[PDB]
Amino acid sequence: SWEVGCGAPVPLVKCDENSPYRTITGDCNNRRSPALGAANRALARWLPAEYEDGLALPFGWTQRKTRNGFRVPLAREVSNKIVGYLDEEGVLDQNRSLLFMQWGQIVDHDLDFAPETELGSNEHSKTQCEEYCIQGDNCFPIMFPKNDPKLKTQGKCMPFFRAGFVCPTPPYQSLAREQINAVTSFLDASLVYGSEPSLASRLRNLSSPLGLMAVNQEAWDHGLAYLPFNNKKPSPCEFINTTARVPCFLAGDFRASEQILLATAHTLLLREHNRLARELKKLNPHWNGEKLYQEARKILGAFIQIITFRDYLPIVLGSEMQKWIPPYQGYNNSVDPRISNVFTFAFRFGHMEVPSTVSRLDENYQPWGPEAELPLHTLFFNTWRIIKDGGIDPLVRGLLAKKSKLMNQDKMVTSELRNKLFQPTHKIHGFDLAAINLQRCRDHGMPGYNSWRGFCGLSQPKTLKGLQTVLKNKILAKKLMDLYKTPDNIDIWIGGNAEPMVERGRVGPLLACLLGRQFQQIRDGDRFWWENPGVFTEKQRDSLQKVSFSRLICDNTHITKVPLHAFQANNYPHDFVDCSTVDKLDLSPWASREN
Ligand code: HEM
Ligand SMILES: *[C@@H]1O[C@H](CO)[C@@H](O)[C@H](O)[C@H]1NC(C)=O
Ligand SMILES: *[C@@H]1O[C@H](CO)[C@@H](O)[C@H](O)[C@H]1NC(C)=O
Ligand SMILES: *[C@@H]1O[C@H](CO)[C@@H](O)[C@H](O)[C@H]1NC(C)=O
Ligand SMILES: *[C@@H]1O[C@H](CO)[C@@H](O)[C@H](O)[C@H]1NC(C)=O
Ligand SMILES: [Ca+2]
Ligand SMILES: [K+]
Ligand code: NA
Ligand SMILES: [Zn+2]
Repeated sequence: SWEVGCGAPVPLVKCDENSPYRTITGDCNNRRSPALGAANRALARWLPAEYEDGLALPFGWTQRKTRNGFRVPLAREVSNKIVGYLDEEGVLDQNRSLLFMQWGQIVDHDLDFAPETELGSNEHSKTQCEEYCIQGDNCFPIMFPKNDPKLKTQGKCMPFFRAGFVCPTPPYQSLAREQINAVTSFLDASLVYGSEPSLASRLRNLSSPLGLMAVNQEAWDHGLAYLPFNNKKPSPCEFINTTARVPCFLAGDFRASEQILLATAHTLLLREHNRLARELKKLNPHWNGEKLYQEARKILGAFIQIITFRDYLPIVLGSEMQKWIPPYQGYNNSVDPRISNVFTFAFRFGHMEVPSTVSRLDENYQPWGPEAELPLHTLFFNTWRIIKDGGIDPLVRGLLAKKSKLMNQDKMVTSELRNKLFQPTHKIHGFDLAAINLQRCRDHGMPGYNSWRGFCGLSQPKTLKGLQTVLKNKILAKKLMDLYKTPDNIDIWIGGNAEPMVERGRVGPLLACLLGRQFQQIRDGDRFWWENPGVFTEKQRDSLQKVSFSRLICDNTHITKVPLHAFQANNYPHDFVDCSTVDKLDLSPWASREN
């Protein structure tokens, strides 16, 4: 009995099936299978779930149960031994801007979101978790190892809740636990517009028939727009500075205010849509609000698609790009468009690219005022620094002129993320992304490094010397063997990220294959892919080939000087050019006449 008969929490629609627009939910994209790619279903399983007890208990849950005859090291112990470092000197990517980093997280937020088990919407179960570090039900807390400096400062654990899983009420049969993807698997600017119909509506401007997105009515950035405020309380964005009392933004994606450079990007995108909608009203003043909304949403979609595949992926994948994503050959409805559970871990390589500080720059790209450079940790759930301290332009110049942190085998994830992450529920700049990422791998039934190495047709090291040969790093392989005893057991997040980077890319071989395959499928199985004939006209497509991120900024800021290639490393003024020399989106080909 093969079962496609579980996935409770979803909106149940009938498919127009001849509409020229994507659904919000991702439904109806695959006609033969309407729900493939849709939000609020299981992640795809590229390999079966590996659970302590075959069903649902993560490896590391039962302090007695081995993985392959070895105990699994504490998540915080792996973090401490291997992923931490002290010296931020020489850590920075010499040929990737902070924009490289920042686009990573935007693409990721469009593709996949695996929400923490709610249950508690005001709860004593969050008390039993945080204050009493009691493992049970959805509380799967990250216990501090011995010697841990947080032992003395915070308590015995970081609280951690398990990911949401399909059928909060299964089908009563007997299957492994499968995590939900709450966003649309397609690259469709869901993170701007929503993946759930009702939010997608609340985001829109329905007071006018101009198909705009809703903008803030209390604050402006020198005429340009801010996102509406998430008026839901209590606000983690109010909590980090109760004097300021500036809430988090409301976006197509829950996570839009997690950090100020993410909030900025979400601001840029919403602006381009209102701009797209406005230019489309001039050309076609007879178009209704819906047509306007959908036609811009359709362009904004292709924009993300173009930038991801043309500018970003080749510089992540390097020499492996062509091997995994050859020249497109048209919509293949036999291709699974769904994001894999393993992918949602493969893409977290972005965490080794976030640096320790963010900078605001003046119009000369010099330090904007006295507090120009800030530690990253001050900027989680920080909306007040935009709204009450310079707008988004000073942060955007930082995106162009500053660099991403390079992944380093000795310097993996900066202390701003490893020791001082803020979480929206909790009250302390005191959490560990690296430790969470590893707790999450086990939460989600991830098979091990050698499983995935094997899945990618790569050699699977079993000994010290083997692993030393794969990582080209005697010490790093040693620390791993001492923690995990067998490469077999190495959790996939540290596994893949521990590999040295392929020629001309910023991930190693196993990551390049996991990411390469996924992006290949997000393209080929997308009936609304921009290069898919009939989706756009041949001319609209000639038009779209000319978009850049440089332009998006030029049209949606008061920034005048930008680089051509916004993703490589750019120094001012040598690498900057006036906006007037940057190609525009010619919207002439979207003019629709009844004569
Ligand atoms: C704060 C955080 C960031 C920067 C300051 C940051 C950055 C990235 C980049 C650059 C990514 C990709 C290139 C990326 C991907 C994914 N992240 Fe991550 N990220 C920050 C904070 C978080 C937090 C918090 C989480 C949740 C961790 C948890 O398990 O609860 C997080 C996750 C992810 C993620 C998984 C998405 C999913 O499908 O659930 C990425 C693919 N990031 N981040
Ligand atoms: C930076 O990388 C880009 C990627 O396209 C490449 O073309 C450029 O030559 C590189 N510049 C360097 C290493 O300075
Ligand atoms: C909606 O559009 C109108 C007309 O363009 C504008 O004046 C108004 O402020 C908008 N409302 C919101 C909440 O964006
Ligand atoms: C809070 O915001 C005010 C201005 O609103 C600022 O002067 C002060 O430094 C901020 N406090 C913190 C804790 O960041
Ligand atoms: C489409 O995908 C299927 C299933 O993976 C594959 O076997 C087939 O060759 C593809 N068809 C074409 C014409 O590319
Ligand atoms: Ca999406
Ligand atoms: K998987
Ligand atoms: Na995220
Ligand atoms: Zn201005």
